[PDB]
Amino acid sequence: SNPAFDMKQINALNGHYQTMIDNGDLQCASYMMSRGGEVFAAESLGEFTGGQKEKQTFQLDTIREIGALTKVFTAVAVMQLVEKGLLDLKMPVKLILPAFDKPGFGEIKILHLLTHTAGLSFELDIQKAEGIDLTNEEEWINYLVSTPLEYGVDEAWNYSRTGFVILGIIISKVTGVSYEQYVTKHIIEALGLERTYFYVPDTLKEEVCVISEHECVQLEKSHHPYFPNKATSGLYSSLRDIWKLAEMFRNKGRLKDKKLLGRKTVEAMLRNQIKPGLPFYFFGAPREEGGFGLGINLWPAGDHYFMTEGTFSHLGMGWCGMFSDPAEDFTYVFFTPISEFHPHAVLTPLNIVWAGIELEH
Ligand SMILES: CC(=O)NCCSC(=O)CCC(=O)O
Repeated sequence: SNPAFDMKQINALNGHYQTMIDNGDLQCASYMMSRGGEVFAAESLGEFTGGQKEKQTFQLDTIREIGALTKVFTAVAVMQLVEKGLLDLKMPVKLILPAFDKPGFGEIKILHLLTHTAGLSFELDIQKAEGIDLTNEEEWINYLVSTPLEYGVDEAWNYSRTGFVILGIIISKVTGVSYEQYVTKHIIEALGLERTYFYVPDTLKEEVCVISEHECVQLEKSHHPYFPNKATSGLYSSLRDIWKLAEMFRNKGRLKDKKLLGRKTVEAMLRNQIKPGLPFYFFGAPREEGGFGLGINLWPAGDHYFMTEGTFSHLGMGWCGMFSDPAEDFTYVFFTPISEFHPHAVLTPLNIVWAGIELEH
């Protein structure tokens, strides 16, 4: 075995996905895994439909929205601006966005937004914004700072989509271009992603995986339905492109001749940035404590999980995910389109994949 992987776990992995597709849980599924930067196993299963067209075959290069995985693109963009000297992680947000110059918001720093410790709630409610344009940058900011904060800074890890929308606004301010234009040129094109778009062109729109009508409606829209940018969600991508992003991190910023970050910067992003003893919250409910870097998740890893300590990851509704084990030079990315979450459908295959890892040779 050149990649040193027990290929019977591939059969167990395919059968696990194929069982849920035959039971009606999943419509389709796809994955891709690599050892030492070389993909040795990749499969696509099932069919998809948005409820109108007939069923199309799910493919390995099928484009699909990655949801919260867009946050990793935003994190790279922020850390690039730090490498250039235009941003600092300890910068108070009120320095760039003077609307934050008020009690509570005045102590929110860029480090707090990257690590979900800025005290912001999960999201802004849109029913109270009647009369104001939620997708306007100037309007959305004033409505945010007119809403009370959940906690003060450094009080708890609270996953917030609002936090990364602000980062996309800060990126737009210090660069002179929009967040979408910056990420497209300095990340998407600089890394060589061939099937990654903030907005899918018309000629490729028929090859986008959609499992609901509201996914097809959003497919033809030119802006996020209620955010001034797409820094928290809204990126369409493929398995190979998500695999390239994970491999860029495992190689500490390089993908052969493509360089996105410095070696020392990625080492900072993969370090635990949360104060000890802080409580964790995801969607109001408590969560199990875990490491978290500069926009990168260091949990789950170790403990009862098979993933080695130091494995970094990030999930996204869809569902989707990328998992990279630096100790094993191993990477696993997957697409599991489903309208909600279920760990048996999303996180159980992690036990199957890592149980096949043999000693690298
Ligand atoms: C940090 C953690 O535990 N889960 C984050 C991935 S869940 C997701 O997709 C949130 C919805 C979104 O912002 O698109």
